[PDB]
Amino acid sequence: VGAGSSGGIYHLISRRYGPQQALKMIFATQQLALNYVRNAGFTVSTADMLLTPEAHQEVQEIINELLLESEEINNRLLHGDIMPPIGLTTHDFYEKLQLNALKFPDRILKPIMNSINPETNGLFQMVATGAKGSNPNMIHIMAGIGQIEINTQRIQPQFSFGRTLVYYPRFALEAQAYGFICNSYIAGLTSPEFIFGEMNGRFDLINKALSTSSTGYANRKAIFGLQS
Amino acid sequence: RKEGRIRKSLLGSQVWSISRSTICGNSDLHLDEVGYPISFARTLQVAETVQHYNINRLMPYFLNGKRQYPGCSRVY
Amino acid sequence: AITIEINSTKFSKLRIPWYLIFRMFGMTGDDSIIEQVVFDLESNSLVNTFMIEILEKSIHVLDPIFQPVQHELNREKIIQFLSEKVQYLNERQLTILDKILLPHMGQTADTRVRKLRFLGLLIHKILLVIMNVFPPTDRDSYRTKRVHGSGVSLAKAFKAIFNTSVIAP
Amino acid sequence: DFDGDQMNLWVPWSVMSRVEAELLCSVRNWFISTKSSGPVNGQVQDSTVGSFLLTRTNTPMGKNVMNKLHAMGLF
Amino acid sequence: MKICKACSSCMVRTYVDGNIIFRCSCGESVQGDSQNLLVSSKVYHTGEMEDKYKIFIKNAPFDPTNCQIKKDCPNCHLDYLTQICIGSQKIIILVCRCGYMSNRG
Amino acid sequence: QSLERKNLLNTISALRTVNTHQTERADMMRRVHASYPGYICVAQSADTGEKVGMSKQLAITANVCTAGEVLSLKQRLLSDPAIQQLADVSNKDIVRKGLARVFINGEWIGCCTNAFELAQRYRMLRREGKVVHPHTTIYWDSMVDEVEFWLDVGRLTRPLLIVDNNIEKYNQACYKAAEARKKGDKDWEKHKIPFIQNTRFTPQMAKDILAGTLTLEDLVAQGICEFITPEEAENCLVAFSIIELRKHKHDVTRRFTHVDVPQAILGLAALVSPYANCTQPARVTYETNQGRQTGGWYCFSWPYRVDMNRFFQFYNEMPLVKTIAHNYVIPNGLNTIVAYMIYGGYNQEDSVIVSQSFI
Amino acid sequence: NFTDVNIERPQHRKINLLPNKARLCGLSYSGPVNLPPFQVSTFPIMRGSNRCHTHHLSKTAKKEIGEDPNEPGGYF
Amino acid sequence: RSVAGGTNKSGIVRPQEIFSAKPVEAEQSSEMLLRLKNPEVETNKTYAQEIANSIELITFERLILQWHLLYETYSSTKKNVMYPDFASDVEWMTDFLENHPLLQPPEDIANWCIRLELNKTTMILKSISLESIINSLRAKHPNTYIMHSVENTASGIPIIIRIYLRESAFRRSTNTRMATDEKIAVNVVDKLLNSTIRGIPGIKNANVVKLMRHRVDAQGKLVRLDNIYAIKTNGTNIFGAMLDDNIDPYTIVSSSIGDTMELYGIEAARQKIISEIRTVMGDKGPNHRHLLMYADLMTRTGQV
Amino acid sequence: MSSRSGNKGIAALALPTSDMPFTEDGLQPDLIVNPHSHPSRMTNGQMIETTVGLANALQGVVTDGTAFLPINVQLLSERLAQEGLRFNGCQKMFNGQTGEYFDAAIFIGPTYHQRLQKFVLDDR
Amino acid sequence: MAMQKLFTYIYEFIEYRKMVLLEEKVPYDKFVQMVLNTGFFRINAETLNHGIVSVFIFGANGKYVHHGGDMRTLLTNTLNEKKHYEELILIVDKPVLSKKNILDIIVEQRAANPTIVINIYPYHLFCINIPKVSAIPKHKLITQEEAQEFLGREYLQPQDLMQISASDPPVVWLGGRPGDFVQIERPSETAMHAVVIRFITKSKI
Ligand SMILES: [Mg+2]
Ligand SMILES: [Zn+2]
Ligand SMILES: [Zn+2]
Repeated sequence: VGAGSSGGIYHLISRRYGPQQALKMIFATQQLALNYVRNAGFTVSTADMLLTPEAHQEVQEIINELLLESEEINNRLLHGDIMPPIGLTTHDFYEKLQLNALKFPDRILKPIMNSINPETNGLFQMVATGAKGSNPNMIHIMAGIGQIEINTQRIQPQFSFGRTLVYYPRFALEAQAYGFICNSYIAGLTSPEFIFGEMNGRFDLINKALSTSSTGYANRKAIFGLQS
Repeated sequence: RKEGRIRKSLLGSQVWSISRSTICGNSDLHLDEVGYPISFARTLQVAETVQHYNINRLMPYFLNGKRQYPGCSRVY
Repeated sequence: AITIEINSTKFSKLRIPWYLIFRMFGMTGDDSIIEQVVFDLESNSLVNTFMIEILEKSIHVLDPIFQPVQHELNREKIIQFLSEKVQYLNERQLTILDKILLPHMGQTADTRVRKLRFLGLLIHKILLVIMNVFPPTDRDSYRTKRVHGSGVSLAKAFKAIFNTSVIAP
Repeated sequence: DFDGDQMNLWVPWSVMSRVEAELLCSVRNWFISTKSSGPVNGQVQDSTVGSFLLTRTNTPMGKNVMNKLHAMGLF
Repeated sequence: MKICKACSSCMVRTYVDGNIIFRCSCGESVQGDSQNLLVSSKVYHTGEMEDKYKIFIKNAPFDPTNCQIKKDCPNCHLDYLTQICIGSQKIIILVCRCGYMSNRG
Repeated sequence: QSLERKNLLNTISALRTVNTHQTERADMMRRVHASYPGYICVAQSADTGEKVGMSKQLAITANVCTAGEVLSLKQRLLSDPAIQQLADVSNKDIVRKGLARVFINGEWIGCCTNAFELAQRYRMLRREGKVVHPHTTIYWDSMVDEVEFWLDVGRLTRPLLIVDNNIEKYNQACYKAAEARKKGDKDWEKHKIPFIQNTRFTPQMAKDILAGTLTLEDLVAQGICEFITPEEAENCLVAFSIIELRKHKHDVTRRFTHVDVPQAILGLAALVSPYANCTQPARVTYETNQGRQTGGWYCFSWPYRVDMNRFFQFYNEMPLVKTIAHNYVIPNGLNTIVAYMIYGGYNQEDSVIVSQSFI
Repeated sequence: NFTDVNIERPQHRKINLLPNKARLCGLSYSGPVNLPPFQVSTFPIMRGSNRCHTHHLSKTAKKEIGEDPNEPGGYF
Repeated sequence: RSVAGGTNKSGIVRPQEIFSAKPVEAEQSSEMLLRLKNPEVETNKTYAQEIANSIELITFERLILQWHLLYETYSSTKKNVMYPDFASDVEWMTDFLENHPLLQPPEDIANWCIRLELNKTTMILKSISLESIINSLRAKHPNTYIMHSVENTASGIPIIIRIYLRESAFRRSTNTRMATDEKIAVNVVDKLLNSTIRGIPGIKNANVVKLMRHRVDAQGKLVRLDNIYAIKTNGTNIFGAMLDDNIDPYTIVSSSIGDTMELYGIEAARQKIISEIRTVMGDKGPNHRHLLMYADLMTRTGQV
Repeated sequence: MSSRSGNKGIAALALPTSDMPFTEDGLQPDLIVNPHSHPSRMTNGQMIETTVGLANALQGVVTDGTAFLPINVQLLSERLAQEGLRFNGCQKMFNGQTGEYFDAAIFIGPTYHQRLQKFVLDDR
Repeated sequence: MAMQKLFTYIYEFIEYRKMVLLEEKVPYDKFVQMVLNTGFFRINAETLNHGIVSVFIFGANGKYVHHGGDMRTLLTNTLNEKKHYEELILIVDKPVLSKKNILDIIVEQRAANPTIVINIYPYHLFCINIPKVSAIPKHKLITQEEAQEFLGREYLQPQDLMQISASDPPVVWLGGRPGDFVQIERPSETAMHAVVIRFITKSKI
């Protein structure tokens, strides 16, 4: 029933009975759905985004695994074990090595699903039915943000020579110094974690503004070459 | 340029008989229906030429004038 | 070539080669002019040698605009040609120069040596950047930015408005 | 969306423009996207999650059943 | 470099024809020895970093913003050492205030 | 620009806004630069149009410096026996003897035998606060060996609490333990002392600040906090909160120079949002935009004034969950009771159903 | 050369021009500058500064002249 | 998308390359997909890898540690006044002379020498012998004379080669005689440094990729093969890969419209435009007929 | 209208008092906000603010919810339970138009809301 | 390299053109030696209309591609032979195509003999079996009668059609002259193959 669903019921109604019938069927099925929730009720709560104390420990243990994997890569850098393959420098090999080690596993959903009652959780149901939101949104709220990536790379040390922020030392090797956010939104980000999220968040806002203007100039040139 | 005679005056146009407002949701409207507030409905007009087949339908509009809705405010 | 442009009402659109500005200020010897940028002529290490070769090629490059004085050691000739491009006239064009060239170091004839040392340091820093020793200055970092409001902004506008409305008539 | 968007509306007053508006530019003609050939419209948000709640087999209250009064009330 | 002793300028090369002959704006000429035959050169990505960061590496034990690691100094026996990672090769250099430098690079 | 009186928040943000006047340059100048935290609000910017990142707001503690007494510090530097004037040292002496170039407002005056020593000595003289003004910038460039003193107008400053170590006693005890180990004692480890780092800010000072009896000037004059510029911020290792400082209380590998207060990285408009760190930061930027266009008691002299397009809202409420921003801007808005629910599909796509009686 | 300067608080024809009077009447909250000493110039003053009539006034004193007692000023 | 060098697909760079019909050189993300000749060796990943290695362009300066344009000549009958640092080369320069009696230094030689030191680590990494380098340089530079050391020795003794310029190269500059012998000598260094030792010109990289393809079996079933290995190169040279015997010349796919047009014609360039736009459109792209409108409009004149 | 989390919204329905949903205690909303407005934009500060303000109203206090202050949503929910409400801020609620209770408990509580000064009479 | 591929595929081009060789094929070594010595290798073939088509293969470093006088001499000598001479094909390196003097002599002798078709092509035109390239849809020349009836049914002039160069690789292999019509069977992802007719226009270079 979703909008833009090719092969959905409304696309089929249009194919057999006409697009006007599909429009009338969208409205009619919409009224049925809305009149049902008029009795069923649907809500979202702060407790819908809250992990149980057992699942919060499970998520903490997962992140500690990612930090240890990042820490071992550092120990391979302290001892010079980092041997870049052909085509990449040691910095490039180390940076892509850290990005892979700090990626969340698929099993991060296990603590989230343990805390969630799927048949009653409004946040899960909105995500799971395609109404709004996605799985990364749910993980970020409940479990953890993970690694901030801008242009498929970590936070570059732009504050100073070898420094990402004033809160981190020069040539810091901790994953947190380069955009890894161990916290979730519900847990609340710290000051340096929040700054990295702002850089990533502002980056999306800039991309939205620049893409629309860049596409608009291309759109007009496309129109005039093709309008005839 | 964008403000020049070609792009602003020729390829675009400022027009009459048009309204603008904030949009909002109405689940009781069909997908091909738009909710038009009555104040705008009296501002914007539909030109109906009077003939034998529509004279009786057009009379209630003509009698209402500006005082009553559905009314009318002009005659050519 | 290394061409130094001073932005002013008189001096504009002219890109004086650096050694010419050094010689107009004194110490006509090219070895000392090189030392002002490299800080040491009897030194090893590849950055110093790369700087020295860079400055050599800069000196030897034929400037299409300053052809006659590229090799001149007569300081007065350099000052004169500069004046026409822009002894009492010899001093005045040199006297206006130091006021418009690094005024923060000073605006008097006793600051020419330190002005030349500072200019050599600036050329050295630009050469260090071209050697990938240092990155370009960050255009968005706030270490190199200042915020000006009310007091500064109006005074400069008052300064420009004061001469044209009071002094000019 | 309804976060402050504004849209223009003009009512065709001429007979030719009204015939054209009804037969050609009606939104029933844009139900299928010209760009992608797929449908543009469908349920969004409450109707997407409300269709799932309506048609799911079980509720926390047991079977997803309603009596005749509430079945009538849906229509 | 060759500096004209008459006017302290730099003499151009003018390789003519089996020998180098340095030429000045004075008309002065000093010819040239066997070491003047190096017209141009290039060494590829060799011999840098330690000299390029000489001042920075010397200052590292005193910069409070540099990362430090728990490791005894073999020279003065401090349990903490300043860790430096410079260059695209990510060279780790551990330095101490006493002067220990751990020259690996 | 025209002073828009949407509310008190709009006024004090319009006076706190910094203005900069399809390429990589356009992208880069609009980003959240890593030098912003504490000086420019990491959240506040326009959320729509080409003005994204073109408007910058000062962070809550960020101030703008006035021109200091350049000449007094310049004569103090010249008279300093540790600085050798330009007329005394040549370039060859500079490179050979390891001298560092000393600048004041970008003007190179003198050279010193130890850049770090000079910077530390003058930072101490600034901490005590008579001979060196607390708003002077002392930046030591360890990468090129220069010491820069800055006193020009237009510097962004923020106060930062100073962190103090026992690193000297820690080092002396380390030497004692090493010498005991070399002498042959089995218990040389007992000579080592734990490293301790802390801020001098105590809860009593917090109470006194709340009581009004302690001001920021007293904290500066007592050497508890000092003003830091982005130039000097590049010389600082800042603990982002007292929790981070307390966690590394005995970590000699992470020695902070200052400890931050996390709220200092936001402006007033961003600090209006409660639990902003629990929200997506882009939504906090949206709040910075929307907080400044809300009706209320826009001007307490509204009836005497003749205004255009100014809306005065009769009723305002303090938020039930207030933030630090509301101690400085009058709360505008109401603590509406809101039900997060589907009700007939009339609140879809960012619509709201309102109580007609509430209106 | 000029050496005699004094910017004075804004004046109205002389009576003290208050910021509210300037706003309602449409004047410019400007003060004269002296340059024998003479003066042909006026220079806009920032409300709340030492050159503004509201510099020393308290909350009630600000209220009596029609200014907002709570706003900081800093405008022209 | 990546922003790494070699393929600048960031932002709208690639759509502008398509829509503004930029030439091959103006492209910043050009690519080729090369199929190995015959299908039995196609599944061999190791075989595909060594074809990729032989395809990558190897420039002479890649194999060089350092080079020095010296001012010295060689006659073997005189002292020659050699550079003091490189006067030790005469130990093996005579050894080369007695080992290559057919390559005596000619009379038209110049006193412009280019002494280069080879990178033995790079030579063995790409499996390039000294004689392969020597033969390539002589074939492409008929107006030079080349001497070298012996490549069989172990580490610590470097591979040294000196190219001696001939007077024939200098006489070609009379039309541009404003450039002295120095400018010509430096000019030949750039040409010599950029000589192709191995590979296809323009192929900066060549990586083995696993292809999904369909084929019809003996039973007539259409099966999808997931074990097919091919070469994905950075940079486009359809003509260069057409001359390679290890590459199927009839299944070369380039991302460039300009190279497809010059090599294959307007109809293949028209199909390239459709495929190149469709790549930009993503998985939520428009109907195919809207891409036909773009390509047919852009190719209606017989040219892009 | 907007909340302090930046979630803008256009008011399009004015229901009378008898038409608004109400809890078993008669608490009824001033605004009905779609739950679908939360998940994408991740305005969890608004949820936490409602949770805290529910207990603030019943305790008769105003609490500091400044950013980067320590937050424990589990303890806030436990505080809700201690004030006599549910662990979540959800209550049994009745449809105002029909009197039928929703099968789900509805999250309802005080959230500070602001009127953005974009007026429909000015815009239209 | 280019020479062996050109040697193997020029005869495939001649056969695809439905032409019969007047001479006999030489081994590859003899061909490359003749290219290195004489500067060109000349292959003569006969069409169905008993016309003669001469193919000249010029080496990269030959004298002809460098000096226009030798090009003039060669072209004037071959064009004066007692042959029907339907066409002349000159295969050279691509950089030669950007050499103005060679182009000038080509166009000059083209004007000198209006009847004879003289064409100059790069190596890559004949370094592959162009019709067998997968990316190239099947081209075929259609008679003036088929084109005339197609245009009459469509109410089109030849100039309304989509255009194709006479130097297009498939058109070169077909032997399409300007003013002729080539029908292309193009694969389609919307119709599962399609047919267009393109008007052959003047050759580039
Ligand atoms: Mg919107
Ligand atoms: Zn001289
Ligand atoms: Zn030590």
